[PDB]
Amino acid sequence: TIKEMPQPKTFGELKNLPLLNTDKPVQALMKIADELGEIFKFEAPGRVTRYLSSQRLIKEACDESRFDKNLSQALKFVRDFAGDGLFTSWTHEKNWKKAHNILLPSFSQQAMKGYHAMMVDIAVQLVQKWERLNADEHIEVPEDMTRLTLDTIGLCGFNYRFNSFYRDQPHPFITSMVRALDEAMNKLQRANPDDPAYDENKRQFQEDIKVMNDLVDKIIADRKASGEQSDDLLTHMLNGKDGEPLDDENIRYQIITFLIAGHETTSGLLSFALYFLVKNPHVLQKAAEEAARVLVDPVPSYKQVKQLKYVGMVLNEALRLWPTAPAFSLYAKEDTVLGGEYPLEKGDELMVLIPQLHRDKTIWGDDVEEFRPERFENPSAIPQHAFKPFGNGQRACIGQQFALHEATLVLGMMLKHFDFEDHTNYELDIKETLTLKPEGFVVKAKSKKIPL
Ligand code: HEM
Repeated sequence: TIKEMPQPKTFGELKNLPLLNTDKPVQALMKIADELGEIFKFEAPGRVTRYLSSQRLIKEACDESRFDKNLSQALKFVRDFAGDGLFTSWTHEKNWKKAHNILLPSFSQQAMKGYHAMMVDIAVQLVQKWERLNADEHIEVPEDMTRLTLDTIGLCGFNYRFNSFYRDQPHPFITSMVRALDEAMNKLQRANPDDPAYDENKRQFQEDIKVMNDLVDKIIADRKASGEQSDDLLTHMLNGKDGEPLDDENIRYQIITFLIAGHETTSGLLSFALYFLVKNPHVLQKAAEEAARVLVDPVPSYKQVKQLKYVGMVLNEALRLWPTAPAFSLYAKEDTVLGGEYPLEKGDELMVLIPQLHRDKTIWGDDVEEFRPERFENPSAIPQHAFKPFGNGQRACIGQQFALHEATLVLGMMLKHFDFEDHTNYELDIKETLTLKPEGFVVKAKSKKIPL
């Protein structure tokens, strides 16, 4: 029989909005979920969504015959610069399906062999950076992880070197993209967007879009002119056919997309992993021992990364606790009932609150808050739709294998090359942008004097 949908405190015509008067809205919604349970309605002026937190409801939402990816308002604003790349396209846009079909084989686990040398290139740069630090100095963790992931995606995506490890101020592309991402997210909590006070924001937003497009269009053009074949996604996209290839502007949007979709999620994952590693020294030692036992050569080979099983488990456990893209939106394809209790109208939006999902005690046990890579010892033991840091179904993360291969490589290399110290007894503080990251996370890395 039909249930009254829980909803948190309403504030007259502001609805539930004031509850998100915070720079930590995801963490705020987690607290609401902890109070209200597996499902709640959340209203703002002109907006309604329902937050799902239980594996039970989310498995059902994960039925693609019943629910399909929705573009959240975040994605709708990101779309201004990510256009109709995969991430910000409706499933029923032909460019979604076309691009999806073309790119998927180039994002497979098999394809990761072709990117490995480039990820190694940037990973070695990270290690060398840290090798070259003076004895007193520390590492700004998410800061260097983001240098690494932006560079790695730049290099594998379109053979472009941002050379973030050569700079204080990032490449102009990266400044524009990060500033564009920031504006997209600032627009979520902007009630009066037409306030002249934002004219400069709007001018800057346009400048940043032009910077991104010009760089990527130039490089696409240079490649189409040379016909050079390389190991990058760009080569795949230029060669792909559905009969017709992606047009050059969609390819630009996919390159921009891989950067937006991948850089911070992946850098956050590395940061959260290392955080959990230093806060659990017995896990760190097990991981460090595997890295030494497995990464026997100066350069990690593709095959060796695949053998870093425990590193893989540490990464999944960090993803369980702090999925760095913590929410994704769905809509009801038809009027339906969710969970046998909650009627939904065609077009009704649902948000999957991934960190809450991942703390479903009926699935994981009472110890959900504890960092235990061992949960992942046997992945077949994890129920369907219990673990969703990479989204769902045909709209799941296309970069999942790339991200995990990257993160495993890099984590492996860090563990092989350094002993790490939580010199500040760092206190977890999760900054929310469009992704999650442990802000201010700093460590000291003491080199084991192992040559590369
Ligand atoms: C730990 C790292 C990552 C996490 C946690 C993550 C998470 C996600 C999630 C949750 C989605 C689905 C969002 C939704 O339903 O609206 C998604 C989609 C996507 N991601 Fe990832 N991502 C990661 C790394 C990457 C990387 C490295 C790339 C590119 C190389 C990438 C490219 C994409 C693309 C193109 C989509 C859209 C897929 C589609 O709808 O066809 N991601 N990601």
